[PDB]
Amino acid sequence: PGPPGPP
Amino acid sequence: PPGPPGP
Amino acid sequence: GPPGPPG
Repeated sequence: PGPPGPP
Repeated sequence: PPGPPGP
Repeated sequence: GPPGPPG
């Protein structure tokens, strides 16, 4: 999986 | 796959 | 994978 999105 | 929704 | 969506 990719990284989380930003806030 | 895409990363998760951000904070 | 790509970054997730913005939170």
